[PDB]
Amino acid sequence: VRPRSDVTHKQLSAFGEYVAEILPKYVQQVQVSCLDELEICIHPDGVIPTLTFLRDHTNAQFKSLADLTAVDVPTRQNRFEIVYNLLSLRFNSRIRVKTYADELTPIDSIVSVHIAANWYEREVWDMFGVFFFNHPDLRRILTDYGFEGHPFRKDFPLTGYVELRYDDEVKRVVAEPVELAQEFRKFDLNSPWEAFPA
Amino acid sequence: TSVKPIFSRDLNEAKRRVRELYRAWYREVPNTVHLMQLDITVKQGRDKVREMFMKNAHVTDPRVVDLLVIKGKMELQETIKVWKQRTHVMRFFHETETPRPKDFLSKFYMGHDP
Amino acid sequence: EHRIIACDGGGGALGHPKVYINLDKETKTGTCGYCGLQFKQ
Amino acid sequence: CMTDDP
Amino acid sequence: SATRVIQKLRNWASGQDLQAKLQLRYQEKKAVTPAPPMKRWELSKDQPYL
Amino acid sequence: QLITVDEKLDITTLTGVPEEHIKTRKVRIFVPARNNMQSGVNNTKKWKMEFDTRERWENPLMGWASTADPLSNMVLTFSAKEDAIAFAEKNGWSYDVEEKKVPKPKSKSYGANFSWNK
Amino acid sequence: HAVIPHGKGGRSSVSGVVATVFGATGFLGRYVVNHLGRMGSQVIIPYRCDVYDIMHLRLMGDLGQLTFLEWDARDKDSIRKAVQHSNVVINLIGREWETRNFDFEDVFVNIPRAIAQASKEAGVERFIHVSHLNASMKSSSKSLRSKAVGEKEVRSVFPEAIIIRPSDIFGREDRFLNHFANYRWFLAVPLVSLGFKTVKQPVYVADVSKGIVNATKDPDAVGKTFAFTGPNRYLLFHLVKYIFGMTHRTFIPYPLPLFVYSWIGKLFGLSPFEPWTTKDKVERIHISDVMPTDLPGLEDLGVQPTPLELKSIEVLRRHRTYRWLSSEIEETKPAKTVNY
Amino acid sequence: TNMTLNFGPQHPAAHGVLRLVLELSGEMVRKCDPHIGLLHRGTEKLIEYKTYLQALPYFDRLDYVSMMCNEQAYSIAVEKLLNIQPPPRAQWIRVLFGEITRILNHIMAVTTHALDIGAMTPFFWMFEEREKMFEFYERVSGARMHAAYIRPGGVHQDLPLGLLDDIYEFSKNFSLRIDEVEEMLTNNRIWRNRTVDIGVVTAEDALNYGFSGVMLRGSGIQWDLRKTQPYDVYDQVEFDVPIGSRGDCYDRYLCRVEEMRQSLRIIEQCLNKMPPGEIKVDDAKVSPPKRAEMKTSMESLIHHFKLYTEGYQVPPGATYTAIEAPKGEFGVYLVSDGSSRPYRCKIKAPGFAHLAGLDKMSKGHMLADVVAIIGTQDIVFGEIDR
Amino acid sequence: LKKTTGLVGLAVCDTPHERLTILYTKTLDILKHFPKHAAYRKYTEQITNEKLDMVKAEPDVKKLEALLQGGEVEEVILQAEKELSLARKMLKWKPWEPLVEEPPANQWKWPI
Amino acid sequence: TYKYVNKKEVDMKSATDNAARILMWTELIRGLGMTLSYLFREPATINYPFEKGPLSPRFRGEHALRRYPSGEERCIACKLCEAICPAQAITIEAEPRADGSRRTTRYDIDMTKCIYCGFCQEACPVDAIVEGPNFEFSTETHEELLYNKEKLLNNGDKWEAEIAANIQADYLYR
Amino acid sequence: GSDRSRFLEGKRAVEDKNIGPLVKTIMTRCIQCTRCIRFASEIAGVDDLGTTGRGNDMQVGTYIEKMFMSELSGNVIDICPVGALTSKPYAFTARPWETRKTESIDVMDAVGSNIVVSTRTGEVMRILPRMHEDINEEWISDKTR
Ligand SMILES: NC(=O)C1=CN([C@@H]2O[C@H](COP(=O)(O)OP(=O)(O)OC[C@H]3O[C@@H](n4cnc5c(N)ncnc54)[C@H](OP(=O)(O)O)[C@@H]3O)[C@@H](O)[C@H]2O)C=CC1
Ligand code: SF4
Ligand code: SF4
Ligand SMILES: [Zn+2]
Repeated sequence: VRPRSDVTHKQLSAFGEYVAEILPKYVQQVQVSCLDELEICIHPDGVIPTLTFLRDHTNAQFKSLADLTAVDVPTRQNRFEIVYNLLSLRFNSRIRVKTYADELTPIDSIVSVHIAANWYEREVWDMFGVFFFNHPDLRRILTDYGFEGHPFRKDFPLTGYVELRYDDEVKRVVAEPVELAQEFRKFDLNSPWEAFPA
Repeated sequence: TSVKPIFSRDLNEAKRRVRELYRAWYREVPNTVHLMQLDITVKQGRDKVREMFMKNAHVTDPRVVDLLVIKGKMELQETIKVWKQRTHVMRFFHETETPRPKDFLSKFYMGHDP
Repeated sequence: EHRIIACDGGGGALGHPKVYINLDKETKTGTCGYCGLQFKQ
Repeated sequence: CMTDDP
Repeated sequence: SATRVIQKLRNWASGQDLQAKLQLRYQEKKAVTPAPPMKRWELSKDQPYL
Repeated sequence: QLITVDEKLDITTLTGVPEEHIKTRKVRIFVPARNNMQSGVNNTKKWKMEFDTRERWENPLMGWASTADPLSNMVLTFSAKEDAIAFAEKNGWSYDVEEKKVPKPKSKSYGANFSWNK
Repeated sequence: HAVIPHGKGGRSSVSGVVATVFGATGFLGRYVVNHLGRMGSQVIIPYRCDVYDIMHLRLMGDLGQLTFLEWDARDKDSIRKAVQHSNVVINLIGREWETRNFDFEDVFVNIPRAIAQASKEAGVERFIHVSHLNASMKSSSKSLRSKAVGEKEVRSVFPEAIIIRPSDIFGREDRFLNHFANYRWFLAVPLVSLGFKTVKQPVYVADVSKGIVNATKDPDAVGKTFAFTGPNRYLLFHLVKYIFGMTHRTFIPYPLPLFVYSWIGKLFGLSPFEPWTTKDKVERIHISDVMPTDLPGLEDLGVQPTPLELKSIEVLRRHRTYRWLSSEIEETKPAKTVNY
Repeated sequence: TNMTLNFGPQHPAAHGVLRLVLELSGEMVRKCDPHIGLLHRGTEKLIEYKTYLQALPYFDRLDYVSMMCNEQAYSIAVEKLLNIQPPPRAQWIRVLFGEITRILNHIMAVTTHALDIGAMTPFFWMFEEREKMFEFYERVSGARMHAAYIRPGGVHQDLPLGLLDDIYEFSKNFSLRIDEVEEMLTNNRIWRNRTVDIGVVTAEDALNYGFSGVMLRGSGIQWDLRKTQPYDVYDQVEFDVPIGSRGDCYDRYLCRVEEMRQSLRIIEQCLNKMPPGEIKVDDAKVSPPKRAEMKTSMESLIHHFKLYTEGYQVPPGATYTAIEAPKGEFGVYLVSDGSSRPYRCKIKAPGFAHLAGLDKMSKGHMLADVVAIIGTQDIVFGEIDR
Repeated sequence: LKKTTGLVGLAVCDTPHERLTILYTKTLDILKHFPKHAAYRKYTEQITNEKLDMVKAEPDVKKLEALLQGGEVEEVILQAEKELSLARKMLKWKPWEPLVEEPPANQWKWPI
Repeated sequence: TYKYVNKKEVDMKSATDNAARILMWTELIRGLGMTLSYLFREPATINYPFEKGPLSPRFRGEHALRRYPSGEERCIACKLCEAICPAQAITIEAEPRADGSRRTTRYDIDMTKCIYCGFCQEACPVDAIVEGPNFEFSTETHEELLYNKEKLLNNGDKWEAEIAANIQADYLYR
Repeated sequence: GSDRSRFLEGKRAVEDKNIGPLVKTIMTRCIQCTRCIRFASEIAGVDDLGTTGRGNDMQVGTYIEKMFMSELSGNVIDICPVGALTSKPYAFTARPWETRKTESIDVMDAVGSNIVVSTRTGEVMRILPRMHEDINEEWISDKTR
């Protein structure tokens, strides 16, 4: 059993209401989950406003952006779930603000609020395809220069569709449709028996 | 229906942007074939540009067209500044790969699953 | 001597899952599915 | 030096 | 295992005893903050400054 | 202000899939049945859509199975039939949904079989 | 004996052609192994060059597709084991300079016979033998005549053995195109008859290769003597200048009697290390391309020839200078075509 | 293009693979646009297709200079999701090898920094000490680096019978080895010049660009996630964070040499106070059963078979757990469905943020300055590219 | 008085009490436009009023640093004007208004 | 607890001291002394072929399949070594041997795919697949690196004596 | 269940017998759950399999060795949750996590029973039933598996 300190669960819950009241407009759900982490969920339009309040509020200074990520729940209408994890060196706490973005409904960029996001937002576009308005220079960071398709999307094949080899005839590296010599063995692992939720 | 717009409010405005990109690429094809010493013909390349710009001619929705050129503009910026090299440009031409026939009889003669 | 016998594979932890074989019928020498060792009642 | 025994 | 003279050349040139540490190994409502503000760290007593 | 589009979100043009695997790939939306081997039903809950199976030729050097189809091992899981159908339409893959078939209620009572009559 | 063809068509797929290819290390060869490997065919490449040189061929073949065997032409046993398990044998053995220990007969007629001879003993389904174009048993160049001698013999050792007969080949690393371009070192570029009356029809190497490969996988070709030729003929004059044109180096065609010139070839021939020109080469260079009246090669075997000007830029680029290295073929003027 | 010049992927100066498309007016850098992904390999997508225990080896490869410290971050994360915590001895171990690993990273960062600067003898001096440390890894895990020792429920196997004594002899001496490097670089009349006042980063700007590492600590911001948010038993030890002022390449360096010193203080303690006990949770549910038990008890075989073949089956949830990896804050955001294989695992790499800062650090700087600044960020392209 | 603040970039601000009193009084002023029962106005007004009450009350900066935390006094100055900037920004943003739109159904259901 | 790594009168004595440091390069000479010192230390290198860097029993090294003393190969094809391999390296297909027992017809470890995690060593119930001590198996051709059952069984027979000693030393720990 | 065992005592063993050429009864595995004796009487009318004896050596096997010959026979495999009696042809060719499962239709007989074809690396390894209330409700014939 982990050493939970209820002292935290309460204080972070209380801040979650604080933020919910301060910004009734964009906060949809706030919840301090077990594991004692607070996640304020905001409408995509509240990206700029909710972050700024956290970066510049005396009672909630959240100066650095730990991470910007986008889980992809294909079932969810709004496929991506942009998650921003922020740290507060003054109150030694962490909060996560998560929004929802569909493939062709872009989110605002927070490079203004935190310049850390300049790179992570490019990372989210390259892997998942979400677009960030007002971004200084959005362009693929991790994928190859000519890569077609957004890789971390759940609908993208792991091996992908193209692989590279050197061809003598043309004396230059050349893509070809992927041909694998031992396909990824897809072990089915889920057990047909559940675990009675505690 | 009822969808928030990305860059243009209507296909019309969007098409304006496509025109600009076409021009951009059209003006650029020659330079690339020279700064990358590619073994292709400017005319040939310019047709390729046309190919791509039409491969996606069917799109009717304004939002889809806007992101397509968003992608398109970054493509030429890497094409320019020679970030893409000869190998990443020539890939567009699918030069090494053997073309596959689409004739039924052809496929029957070769692949189990067409 | 016994009706049933074990088969650590020899060496316990270094052998195999311990299995008890029924050498109950001389008709058949039990064979631990792991060592292929036949046991003669 | 896996085993100090020759 | 090095002549003391050569060894000395080492200690002298170095300025400390390598013999002791050799290279050859041998055998209304209150405004609520997220958490109480962090107490500023104490100066290290054993060496505040290097 | 929002703009109006009656066009079925098709984003086949943005997904980045090779043309061959968007027009020749049929995916089936089905709720997985239960290996008769086990009696647990926790794997017959969520709908899954699976792309059509393709060539698996033997490899000459080692005899390992080899596949040329990228979308083979991909099985996406969707909570409801409506959402899975939506994924096929906007991605442009053909779909053939199979209705969930759940075990019919069966009446059982220990006393009933003790009936010598029947 | 066969291998059902499974796969999608690229590397890591199977086509069922196990093929010994004795002279693969060659310029043509390199290409033959390329397609055979691309298709997924089993390729056995006999080699007598050192392992370091054979490395370039390893990468185009997929894992286990390419097998390399040590082989000596004088030793009959080496050819024997190479064709043991092959069902297709392709012979590209050839040279331009009669070497100390191998005569034109050997490289063209003697060896290529023993090879097909064994291939039959083995039971290979088909043998493809390659001999130079316009090869009369009476042609001036010992080379061409000797090659002619071979195409006959091998028939008797191996009946119904395809005999593709390519023209001088155009390709990167070829001689036809590079040789002339390399005349730059020579201040003047001698051209017999001032490069006239020796109309020549080049053929891209790949076209030749693809053609050859297609032969291996087609029943229509048996006893066929195809002639891969090209998409356009040329008087040697335009060819020479054109080359110099793309190379962007001046041209001074200079008439010099073939009589005296055969002597220049003799001079280089004298050199120990791979003579650059050959008395025979000289003659061959002037031997006018013959017109086509034989079994069609390219197109007939399935590949449409590729014009010289199209890929010339790639072959002649290395010969340009610091700036000339950036010029492209379409701003350049393409030379006229003389069918004669 | 102001003579745009790719720093080039193959360059001894560029760690691993870095194309820095730089436009330089003569020898002055006007703008640095680092390119990344030359080492993207898919680590984040691959993990979704693997079970929790078979994704542990990926973390060692994410930033392999710091082989284990990275594991601890996934461990902690998977333990939180399961609400299981490791046994007391395992915790101390992880702090023991956690610190040894910090030294290993700093010996790399300080000595590799010098090799690019041009000082080559410090690298050979300390790579011998590194070597000796690797041997600890090997005699504990089996692998010199890429151990897989710290697993989600504790460590894998107790320390060999005798390691602690040797992690002492070494520690007892390593100091002098750090001291030597010093007599060679800390006050060199020349190290200072190429390092001092190069890449100064303000305090407000460092927090803004998410630097979170020595890079923050060097600017004088006091933040060590190990003291602010204790993980494992780094709470029971006593160490001094080496904060810096006049943050610049030289100051941060001094900080990295000082944490090498402070880690020896933490290692000493761990050797002095490591408890008798078990090294893995006793819940066969999460930790694999001992091999004597699985070969004599049915419940243990069933638990061994299911654990290795299927997996932990972590309860559904999501967590961001960050430790203080030698480079900086290493965090794993591990979203998890009830399944045995994860759903997402964004690895926060101290390094994605640091590289981004290269632009705002190397401004109006010479070609040699860029080489010095890539060194003062300890960029391991594995963590950045993931 | 001090020589310099720990943070590299920050510079010692002389007359710190005066600088804070200026910024604190300004914010209070801007907040005066926020809607009356607006949550941000009531909450921040409470925080800012306590801050300057302490700033006016304490004439020693070292004890002032202890009373409202803030580490060095210079930081507190940066935090106050950062808040002053956001107070101006939120008036434009109008966060006090009702929720933009409800999340789509099942958008926040994690078990999936 | 924090510490200031670099946080900081002019007297002739002081200045003259400082000026001498710049003028006659005093600290630079200090650095030369350190390197001269080591020049006199014994070098730590080992003759690689003649002397080998020490590896203790848990070293993973090269894969081998063990056999029971009697001579019956240990593997019983449960195939969970395949299940837990992180890289998909091990490929196993099995069928009942005529004896009726269960054995693997094909066991192929692709060593180029393998990342030598050592979990297979961990997972095997009969402990048939073990991480053998040898690390020197560099091969001229890629195909040689792919290993079938016969190479691994042969590898097992060659190194069985040391593998048995190594497992003997470390089994109590596991 | 439980993380560990406390049965420090010895185990029992029963004697493997022959129930036929399709079902391999390694019945030392049996948890005496009597689903076989039911199916073999209720779903199929064989009424042969039965319990024999009392105590901890109740073994659920035919008293005399008479093979369980009937159609519907192979279902016992699928219905015994323990692996005591399993299929003899598919003895040790595979292991279930690997098997890719494609849902298809029985063509051997005209009832068109629903079935799942379990394929590994491209050759079918087993065909087991998948439930169709109306056509085959969890059972398939001895021929079509
Ligand atoms: N443009 C052209 O080159 C034309 C060629 N041809 C014919 O096509 C064939 C292929 O041409 P190309 O590849 O250019 O010829 P090359 O000069 O490249 O030689 C072909 C191969 O034959 C091998 N070889 C040469 N002599 C011997 C020998 N004595 N014993 C064993 N092997 C030998 C060489 O291997 P190694 O060097 O390792 O000994 C080489 O790899 C030739 O035989 C030629 O007659 C026909 C028309 C035009
Ligand atoms: S685990 Fe050990 S025994 Fe079971 S298969 Fe893999 S190797 Fe053979
Ligand atoms: S069903 Fe399987 S387990 Fe239950 S009794 Fe019959 S055999 Fe034993
Ligand atoms: Zn046994």
